[PDB]
Amino acid sequence: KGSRFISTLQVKLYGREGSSARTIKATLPYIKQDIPIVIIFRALGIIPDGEILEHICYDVNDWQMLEMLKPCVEDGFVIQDRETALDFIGKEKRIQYAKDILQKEFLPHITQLEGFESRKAFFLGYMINRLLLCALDR
Amino acid sequence: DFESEKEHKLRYNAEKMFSTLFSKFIVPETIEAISQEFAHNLEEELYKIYTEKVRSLYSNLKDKKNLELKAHVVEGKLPLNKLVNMNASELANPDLQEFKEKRDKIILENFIV
Amino acid sequence: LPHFSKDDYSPESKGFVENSYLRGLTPQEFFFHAMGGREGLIDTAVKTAETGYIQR
Amino acid sequence: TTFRFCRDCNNMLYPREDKENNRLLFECRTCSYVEEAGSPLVYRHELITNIGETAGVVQDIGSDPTLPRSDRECPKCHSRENVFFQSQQRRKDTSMVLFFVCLSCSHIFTSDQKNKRTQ
Amino acid sequence: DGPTMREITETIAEAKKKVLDVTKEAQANLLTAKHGMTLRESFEDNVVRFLNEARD
Amino acid sequence: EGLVEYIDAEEEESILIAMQPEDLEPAEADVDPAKRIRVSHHA
Amino acid sequence: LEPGHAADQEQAKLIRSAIEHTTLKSVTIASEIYYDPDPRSTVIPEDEEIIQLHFSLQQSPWLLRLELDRAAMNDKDLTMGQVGERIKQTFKNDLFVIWSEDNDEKLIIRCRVVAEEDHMLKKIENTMLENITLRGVENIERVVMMK
Amino acid sequence: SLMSCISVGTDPMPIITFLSEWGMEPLEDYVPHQSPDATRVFVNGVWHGVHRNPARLMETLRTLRRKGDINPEVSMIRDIREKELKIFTDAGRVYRPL
Ligand SMILES: [Zn+2]
Ligand SMILES: [Zn+2]
Repeated sequence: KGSRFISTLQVKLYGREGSSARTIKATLPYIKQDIPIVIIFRALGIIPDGEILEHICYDVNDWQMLEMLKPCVEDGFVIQDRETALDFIGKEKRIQYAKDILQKEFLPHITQLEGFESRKAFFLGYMINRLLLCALDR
Repeated sequence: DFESEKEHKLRYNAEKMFSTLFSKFIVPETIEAISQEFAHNLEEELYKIYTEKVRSLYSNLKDKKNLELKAHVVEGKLPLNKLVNMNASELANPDLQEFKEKRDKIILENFIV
Repeated sequence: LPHFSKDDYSPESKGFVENSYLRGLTPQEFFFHAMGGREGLIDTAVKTAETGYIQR
Repeated sequence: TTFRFCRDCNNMLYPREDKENNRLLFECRTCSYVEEAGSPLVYRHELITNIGETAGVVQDIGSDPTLPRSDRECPKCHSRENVFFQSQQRRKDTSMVLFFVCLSCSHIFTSDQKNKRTQ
Repeated sequence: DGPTMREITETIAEAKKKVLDVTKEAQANLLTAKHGMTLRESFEDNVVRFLNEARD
Repeated sequence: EGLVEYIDAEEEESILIAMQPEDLEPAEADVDPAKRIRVSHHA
Repeated sequence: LEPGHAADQEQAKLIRSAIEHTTLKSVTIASEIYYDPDPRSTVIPEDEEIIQLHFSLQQSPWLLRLELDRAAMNDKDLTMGQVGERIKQTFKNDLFVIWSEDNDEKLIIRCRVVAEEDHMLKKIENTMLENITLRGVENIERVVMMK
Repeated sequence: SLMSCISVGTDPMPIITFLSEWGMEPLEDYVPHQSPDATRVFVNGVWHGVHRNPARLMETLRTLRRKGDINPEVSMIRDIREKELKIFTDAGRVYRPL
């Protein structure tokens, strides 16, 4: 009961079947680039790879799932802490741009306010779960 | 210059393969109902496609020991140079001579439509 | 359909009618007749128009 | 495949070869930590997928009334009261093969007389 | 005529038996999949054949 | 009371329905010809 | 069919697999990468003797082992020697091949090459399956027979 | 259809309140590897958190709907072959009685 904030979110799986590069990216509303899911998780507090990797795989024993997230880590390997993850957007300037967009333009359903970095980035992990799963054919 | 230095090196390496093989084909037709001379007179019986026909003569004949119910039923069936350049498909194991014909009986059936 | 069992490739399941119009079709035998007939109304509108451009 | 992370910073393990001892070592670039090659296997492909046959197998598989109950006798508990579903591998190529998950013990078995799946 | 109408539900029933044949054959992976045909397709293509052979 | 439920189409995915509260309801233990050829109570 | 042999059943039986596009993707179950630093000795036990055969009768530390399906191979009618020489003449002198033969039940084709190779060997398997044509003319798929 | 009628949606909080009171593991403090089998719970497609025993809580929700409590238009479904609960209170669902 508030306008209907039509901020539709895309989560893409780049690279064909022959083009090995299973780099998982995502279209950010306002940041006009398909940011790799690694920069996203790192811009919400989930900085280490293996923590990022646990949000997607609701298991640990699925190598078939983890070999696809494997190049996606390498994709953002250069960026690491939230300070760097928030900069690759659009310092002092994009520091604010990103921060607010994460609350506002990104996954407004669940929370629009602030403090649900966890609830929203856990949802992203579920979004990639069923995404890699369709490429896995199960 | 090093042509027949690779050629005789193969015709004698195949005699060495058939030396340990005509010792395994002998011991199988002995523990259950010289051989190096029966080898160099048969490794010269074929002597590129030469390292291929030999590569094929290697695993197909040294077919043992369940594969030597088809390679033993050939050591006690096949003739001299009149079984030599054969390169048979079913030449493998007693079971492998038939499963190769089992996935062939539907290979013509599915094909014809 | 939700009236069916999960994994039913059965004759009546994947859309077969054993009844004639006389006998009267079953509720299921009737719904499966709706979807198959549905296609025969769409393609009419579509091709009758594309064909129109094809005459032109 | 089997891959681990850094026991200090939790980061992807990157292979680095000790050519002096000719041993593989999976190390974290994000630091200097190294571990040795437990499994000298780096990657497994699997073009022909055989892990997707028993997906969504819960003991509570009998609590989906939608799935129809069996009559086949189980090999370890002999139950003619089980439940079944066609290969949860959404590959179009896959043959319509049955897997009978028991409710008395949940001992899954194939309807197969061609491809035996004991795992 | 009376028995012809009975005979009709014999023709659909015999092909309904020709349906379970393929249904049981497909379950134990004994189905000889044709050239340029999926195993899932192989059963469906044939199961349709006997249903329509008898429909006619 | 619990004599009827309102089912949304995504909720239908775990429900199993019988066509009639009698036609597809009890168990088998003459046969009309012109009458329709329906399935059964099986479930 | 060629003018003369009109009703010859077997003539179409040869042209068929000689025109139908076969890939390495068709005949392969799984392509794995191991770390075998020694050219001669193979730490793989499922290959331990396979080598000792096609060896006796400088080289890469990174092994590229791949399992084959016996039916899918003996479908377009194949030999491990056919597959072997096919790949041999694909990469040529920069990559060397060893394999287990049709007699050997472990349907394997082991491969190596001549600073950095974990990514470079992982690069090869991509071109290997998709681009290595094995039998028949490309694009021309489902070859079906008609009388 | 004659028998069918469309929803105008209801309130999600009496179910938010309920789920938590019956065992809703916080999404904020859920261990994905520790709790693997944990059946994922969504309210109108919004993920709030998980639960350890599904068939148990699933039996409880169903009652309120047939009691009158959980609004009778609300549609809750448990997926077994995926372990999920996309509880709907959504506006504009089409419902048919059985
Ligand atoms: Zn580290
Ligand atoms: Zn049992």
